Amino acid sequence: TYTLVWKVWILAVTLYYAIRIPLTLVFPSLFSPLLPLDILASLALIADIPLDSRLPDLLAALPLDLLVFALHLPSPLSLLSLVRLLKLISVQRSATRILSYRINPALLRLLSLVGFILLAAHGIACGWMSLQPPSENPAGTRYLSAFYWTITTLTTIGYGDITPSTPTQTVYTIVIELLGAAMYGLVIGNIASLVSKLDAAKLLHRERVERVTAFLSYKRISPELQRRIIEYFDYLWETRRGYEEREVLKELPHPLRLAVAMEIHGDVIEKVALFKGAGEEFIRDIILHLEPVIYGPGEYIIRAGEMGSDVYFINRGSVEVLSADEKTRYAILSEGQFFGEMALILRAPRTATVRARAFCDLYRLDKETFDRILSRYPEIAAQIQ
Amino acid sequence: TYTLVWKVWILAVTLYYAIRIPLTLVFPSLFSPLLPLDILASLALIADIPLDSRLPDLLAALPLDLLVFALHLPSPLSLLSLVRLLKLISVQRSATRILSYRINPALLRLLSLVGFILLAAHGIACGWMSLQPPSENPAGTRYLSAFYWTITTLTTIGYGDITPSTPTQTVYTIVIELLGAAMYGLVIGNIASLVSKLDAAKLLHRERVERVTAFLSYKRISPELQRRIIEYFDYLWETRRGYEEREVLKELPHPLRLAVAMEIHGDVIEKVALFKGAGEEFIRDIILHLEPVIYGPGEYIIRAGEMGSDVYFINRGSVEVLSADEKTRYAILSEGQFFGEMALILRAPRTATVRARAFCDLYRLDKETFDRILSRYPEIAAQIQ
Amino acid sequence: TYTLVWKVWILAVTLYYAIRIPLTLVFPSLFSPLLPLDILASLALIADIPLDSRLPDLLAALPLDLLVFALHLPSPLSLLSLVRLLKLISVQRSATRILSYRINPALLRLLSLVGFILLAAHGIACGWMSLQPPSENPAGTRYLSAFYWTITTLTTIGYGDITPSTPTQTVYTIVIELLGAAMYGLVIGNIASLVSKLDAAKLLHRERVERVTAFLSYKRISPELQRRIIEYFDYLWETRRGYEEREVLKELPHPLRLAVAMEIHGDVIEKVALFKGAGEEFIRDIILHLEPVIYGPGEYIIRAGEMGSDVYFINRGSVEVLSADEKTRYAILSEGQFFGEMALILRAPRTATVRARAFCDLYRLDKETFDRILSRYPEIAAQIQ
Amino acid sequence: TYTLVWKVWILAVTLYYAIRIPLTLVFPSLFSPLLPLDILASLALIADIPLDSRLPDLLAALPLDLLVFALHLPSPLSLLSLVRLLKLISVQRSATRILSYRINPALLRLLSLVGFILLAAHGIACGWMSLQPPSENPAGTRYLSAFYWTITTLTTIGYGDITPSTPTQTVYTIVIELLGAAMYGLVIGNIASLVSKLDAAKLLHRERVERVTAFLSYKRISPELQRRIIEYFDYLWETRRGYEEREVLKELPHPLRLAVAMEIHGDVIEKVALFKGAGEEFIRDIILHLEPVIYGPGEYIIRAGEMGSDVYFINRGSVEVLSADEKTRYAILSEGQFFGEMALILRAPRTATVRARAFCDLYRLDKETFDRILSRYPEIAAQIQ
Repeated sequence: TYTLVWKVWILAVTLYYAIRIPLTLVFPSLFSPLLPLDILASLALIADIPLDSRLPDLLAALPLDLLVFALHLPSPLSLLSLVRLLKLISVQRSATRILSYRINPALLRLLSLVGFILLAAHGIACGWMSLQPPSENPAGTRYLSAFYWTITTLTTIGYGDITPSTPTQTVYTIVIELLGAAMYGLVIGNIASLVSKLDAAKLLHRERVERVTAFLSYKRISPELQRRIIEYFDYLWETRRGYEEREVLKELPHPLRLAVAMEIHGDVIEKVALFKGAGEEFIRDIILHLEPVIYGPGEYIIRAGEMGSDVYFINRGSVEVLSADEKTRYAILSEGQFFGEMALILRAPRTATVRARAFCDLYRLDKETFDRILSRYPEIAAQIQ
Repeated sequence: TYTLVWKVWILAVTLYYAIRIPLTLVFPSLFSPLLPLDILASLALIADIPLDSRLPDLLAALPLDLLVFALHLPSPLSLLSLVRLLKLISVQRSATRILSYRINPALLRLLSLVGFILLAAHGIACGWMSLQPPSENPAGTRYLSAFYWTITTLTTIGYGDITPSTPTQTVYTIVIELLGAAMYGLVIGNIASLVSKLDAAKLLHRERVERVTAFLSYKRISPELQRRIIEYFDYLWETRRGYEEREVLKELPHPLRLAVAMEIHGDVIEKVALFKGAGEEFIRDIILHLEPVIYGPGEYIIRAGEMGSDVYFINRGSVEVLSADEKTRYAILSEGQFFGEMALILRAPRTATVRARAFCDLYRLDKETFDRILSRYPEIAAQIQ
Repeated sequence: TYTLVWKVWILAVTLYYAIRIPLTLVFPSLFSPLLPLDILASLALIADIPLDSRLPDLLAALPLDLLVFALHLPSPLSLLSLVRLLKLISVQRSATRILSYRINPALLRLLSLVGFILLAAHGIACGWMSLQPPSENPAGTRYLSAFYWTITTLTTIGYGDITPSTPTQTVYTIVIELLGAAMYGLVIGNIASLVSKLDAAKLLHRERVERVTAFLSYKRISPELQRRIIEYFDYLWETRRGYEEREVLKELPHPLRLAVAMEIHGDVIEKVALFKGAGEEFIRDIILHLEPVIYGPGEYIIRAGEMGSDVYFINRGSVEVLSADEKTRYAILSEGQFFGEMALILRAPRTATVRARAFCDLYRLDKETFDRILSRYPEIAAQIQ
Repeated sequence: TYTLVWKVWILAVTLYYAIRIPLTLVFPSLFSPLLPLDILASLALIADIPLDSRLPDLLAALPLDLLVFALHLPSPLSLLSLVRLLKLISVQRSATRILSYRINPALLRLLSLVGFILLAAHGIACGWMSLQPPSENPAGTRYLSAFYWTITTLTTIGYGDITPSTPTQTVYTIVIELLGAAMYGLVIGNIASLVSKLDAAKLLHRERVERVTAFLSYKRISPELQRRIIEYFDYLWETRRGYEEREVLKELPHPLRLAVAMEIHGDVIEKVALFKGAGEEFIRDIILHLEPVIYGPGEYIIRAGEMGSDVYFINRGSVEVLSADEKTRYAILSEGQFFGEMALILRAPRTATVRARAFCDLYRLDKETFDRILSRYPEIAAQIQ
C-alpha cells in the first residue's frame, strides 16, 4: 500500500506537468516562481521507475525545459519541451492495470478515455492560444475563448464567430479539424462500444428469455403457464443473475474448478448429514459431480409409487413430503435436506410424495456416478445404509 | 388491474411534475394558482411506495418547493427544488418492467430512451431560458426559441444565429455542448443497436440460407434444384419463422421442456389412433422422443420393397401411398396419419410406396427408442399388433 | 417472365406516382395536362393485386386526388392525397423478395434503403416548399434551394443561411430536425451493419488463420514452416473460399444432403474405376461417407512399409508413388486416382511410398465404414479383389 | 527483393500521377515543363504488368492526356483524362497483398482507407476548384480554400462561409454532399470496425475471465482464493497471451499439426532423458499426444501414497519432491524434468509427494495412449525400465 501511495504520488506529479507545461509554453511569464515544483516533480518522475514500451521514462527524464528559458528558442522549436508529456501514455497504461478489478474495467476505460480527450483538447487549445495574434486579454478570458473555440471545433457545431485569418492559421485550423473529427469519431465509437457491452448478464439473459417469449407468444399459449414461465425466469435472474453455474466454471482448469466448487458448496457439502466424516477427495468428487435442478413452487418432483432412480439434495428452496396416497403428510423438507435416498442402493419405488413448495435450486445425483464413487467408499455406504 | 391503474396514475403524476417543476422555476409567476395539483401529486408520490435503488422516493418525498417561494432563494440555489425530478429514474425502471412482454422489450427501450432524450432536452432548454437576459417576449416565443436553440445544439447543426454573449453563457454553452454531444452520440449508438437487433429470426435465418445460396451459386448448380431448395427455405420460414423446434426448447429444463412439448403436441400426440389410452408418462416419453422431418412436395420418403426401420407420423403436410410396383395406389395420407409401422416389430421390407405430396413436417420414430419404451408398455404393443 | 415484366411495370407506375404526387401538391398548376397518366397508373395499381399487410393496395386504390382539385381543399387538409404513397411500402417489400437471390440480399437492402432515404428526403423537401412564403422563383431554383436546405438539415452540417422565420416554420423545422436526425442515425447504423457483414468467408476465415499467426508468432517458430502453413491457408482459400465442406452441408436435411453430395461428387464418384456399376444407394452411402484430406506439396502421405489401414482417393491434387526403399518409382498419381487399396481387405503393410506433389484435396475412407458397407455389396468386393 | 523495389517504384509512379493529373486539369499552365515525368511514369505503368480485374492497366495505358492539350477539349469533356487514375484501385489491391503479414492486416486496411479518403477528398476538392468562378488568387490560397471547403463539407461541420452560388454549383454541392455523407459514414463504420477487432486475445480472453469474476463475485467467495484464481488468469495471459494451444493448432491439417507440434516442442521432446534415441514417428505420436496441465505455486500435484496412473513431464515451471510422510525431501524438480513414471508400467501407489512451487505449465501422459504407443516401441520400454 506504499506503492499504491507511490502511484498516487506519480499520478499527481504527471498531472501537475500536464497542467503546467503547456501553460508555461504559452505564458512564459510563468515558470519563474514555480521552478521548485518542476524540480520536485522531475525527481519524482526519475525516481518512480526504480520503484516500478520503455522510452517514455527516458524521454520524460531529460530537462527539455530550462533550455527554452536559457537559450530563448524560437516559437516552432521551443515546443519540443512538450516531450515530457509522452510520459502520460506510460502512466495511463500503468493506472489502467494497477486498479483494474476493484471496479469494472470498461468504466475504467471510459474514464481514461474521457480524461485523455479533455487533456488533449487542452493541448490543442494551448496550441491555438500559442499561434494567436498578440493582444491584451485576461488569460482566463483567453482560456475561455480558446476552449470555447476548440469545443466548437471538436463538437462539429460550428458557429463561425471565430475563424482562421492568416494562411498559417488556416492550415492549423485545417489540421486540427482533421484531428478533431478523428477524435470526436473515436469518442462516438468508444461510447457506443462502452454502452454496447454495459449490460451483459441482463442483456444476453433477457434476449434468451425473450427468444422464448416471442415464441411462446407464437404458439398462442395460455397466459397462466406463460406467466409461470416468466416468473421462473425472474427467479433465476433474481437468484443467480442469469449465469449458469456450469458455464461460468467451465472456463477454469480442473484444480481451480475443484477449488471453486468446494468453496462455493463448502457449508453446502457439509449441510448434509451424509458427507461429514467422508474423505476429502470424495467430497471433491461429489462436488465435481453435484447437479443443480430447479423446481417452481408447487411442482411435483417425486410422486410416491413411481420408479425412482436418483437422490435429491435440497440447497435453496423448500419442499414438502407426502405419503403414497398423497393424503398423509410425512414431513416437509427445506434447504440443506434431501430426498430420493431410497433409490440408489435399491430398485424400490418411491416411498413418499415430493411436492415443491417454492422455487427450489436443488441438487440431484445420478445413479451411475453415485454407485461408482460409492463402491469405493465404505464409510458412506454405511452412512447411507 | 388496480395496480396497473395505479401505475398509470403514478406515471401521470410524475409526468405532471416533469412538465411543471422546470416551468415554475423559470416562470415564478406560476405555481400560485396551481399549488393544489402539487399537493395532490405529492401525496400520490408519497403514497405509491406502500402500494409497491431506494433514495428516489425519499428525495421525491420532501417539499423542495415552497421553500423557494417562502424564502426567495437566489438563482443558483433555488434550483435544488428539481431534486424531485430524480424520481423519474425509479418510475422509468418500474414502467420498463411492468409491461415488458405485451410488446417487444427493445421497442420499449427505444421509446423510453426517446422519452428521456426529449424530457432532458426540455430541462436543458429550461436552464437556457433561466440564464437568459431578461426581456419582453411571450413564453411561447421563448419556448420556441429555447427549444430551437437547444435542438440546434443537440443536433450538431449549428446555424450560429444565437450564440453565447457573457462568459457565464459561454461556460453554460460549453458544458451543454459536451452533454449534447454525449447525448446525441448516445442516441446514435442506441438507434444503431436497436435496429441492429430488430430482425433476428429473419436476419440470422436469411444469413444461414444465404450462406447456402452464395455457395450453391459457387458450385454452379442447375437452377431447378436450387429454386427447389430456396422454396424449401421459404416453406420453413413461412411455417415456423426460421426457428428450430429443438433449439428453441433446449434452453428449458426437463419438466418445463416436457410441459411445453406436451402443450405443443397435445392434440397431435392425440391425433394418433395409437397413443390414446396410453400412459400419461408414456406420452411424455414419446413427445420427449418425437423427431420432426420435412419432405418437399413430390419427394420419395419410402419406396415399397426397401428395408425400412422406422415409423413415420404425419403432422402437417400430405403424402400418398403406392404399392410395391408403384402402379396401384393403396391410399393417400394426410396430416395426423402415419406410415412405417410395419418396420418396428418386424424386420420386413416396405409394404407400400410413400411419395410426398406437399411439404410435410412429419415426425419419425427411431427403432431403439421405440422398442425401449415399447417393451415396458404392453397396451401399446397390443395397439400396434 | 411476364410477371417479371409486370413487376417492372408496377415499379415504374409507383415511381411515377412517387415523383408526381408531391409535385402536384406543391405546384397545382400541374396535374391538368397530365391526368391521363394518373388514370393509366391508377388502373395499373388497381389491376396489379389480381396478378399478385393488405391496406396499402386499398388505400392506393381510392381517388384521393381529383377531390383536391374539384373541391379546392385547404392547405392542411388537401395533403391527405399523399395517402396513395403508402403503396410504396408494399412495392418495396415485394421488390425485396422477387429478385433476392440473383445478387446479394444485403446489397439489395442497402440500395432499397438509399432509395427510401432519397425518396423521403424528397417528400420532406416538398413539405418545406409547401410551407414556404410565396415568392417568384423558378421551380428548379426552388428545388435546388429546398433540396439544398433539406440536405443541410439531414447531413447535420448547418450553414444557417436559411433558417425558420415564422413560428410554424420553426415548429416544422424542429420536427423535421428530429426526423432528420433519426433518419441520418438510421443511415449510419445501416451502413455500419452493411459493411460489417460485407466480408464473411474472407473476414471470419482470415480471423481464424490470423488467430493462428499471432499464435505461431507467439511460439517464435521458424519462418519456413510458418510460411508453408500460410501458403496452406492461401491454398484452402484459393480453392474453396475458406468454407468447410461439412459445415456448409451440415445445415441441410438428409435427403437434401444426399442430393447435394451426389451432385457435387457426381463425376467424382464416377472418376473411380471402382464405383461404376455399383448400386445407386451404395454410391450415396459412399458419398455420405467420403472424407476430404489435404496434403501440401511434398508431404509424405504414405511410406511403403508402414502399417496402413485406409484407402485414399485423389480428387484434386497430384501425388507420386515410390517403392519401399523410396528409390524405384512405381508410378505417379493425379486427381481422380487412388491409393491405399491394399489395406482394407488385408492387414498388410504399405506396398508403395506416397509423397505428395502439390496440394492434394484428397479423399480417404475409414476401415469400419468401408468394411461395413462393403460386406453387403458383393460386386464391389469383386471390383476390389 | 527486386520486385519489392519494383512495387515501390510503381507506387511512387502512381502517387505522382495521383498528385499531378488533377493538378494539371485545374491548372493547365502546368504539364508543359513536366511532360518528361509523364513519359517516364507512363512507361513505368505500362512496363509493370509484364513484371507482375484487368481493365485498370489497359485504361491506364492509353494517352488520355496530350489530347486535352493538343485539341483543347472543353471543360466537361477534357475531364476523362482522369481515367488513368482508375489504376490506383489495382495498385491498392496489390499493395494490400504484397506486405500483408509483416504487420497486422487491419492496420493495413485502416491506412489504405485513410489514404483513399484523403486522395479522394483531393479529387473532389480539385473538382470544386475546377468549377469555380475565375479570380486572381494564389493556387495555394486556393488549395487551402478548396480543401477547407471540402473538409467543412466532408466533416458534417458546416460554417456556411462559402456556399453555392450558381445552380450548377448548387447541383455540384448537392452531389458532393451525398458523396461526402456516404464517405464520412464509411469512415465512421470502418473505424468502429477497426477498433472493434483491435483487441482479440486480450478482449475475448478478458471477457472469459470476467465471465468468471462477476460469477465468483456472485457466489460471494473469499478474496484469497479469488485473487489466486485471478493471478492464475494473469499467469496464463502473461505466458501464452490467452490462447489455448489445442485450439490454435486445431485449425491445421494433420501433417501441418504434426510439423507445428514438433517445431514447438522440439527441444522439449528432447528435454527428456526418455525420448532421445526414440523413433522419429514415435516422437511425432508422443507430441500428437502431449497434454498440458498448469499447477499454481504451492499446489499439490501428487501426494505420495495415492493411487496414481499417469506420468508427468515438467515443461516450464518448478516443482518439489517430498517423501511419503512429506517430511523428508527427496529432490526438487524443474522444467524439463518429469514425475509419475512409476505409475504406467505398474499399478503401484505414489512414491514421492509432489508439491508445486511456481506456476507449472506441465505435460501429462494418459495411461491408455502411453501403453498403446509403448507396447509397439521396445527401446523406450527399456528406457523406462
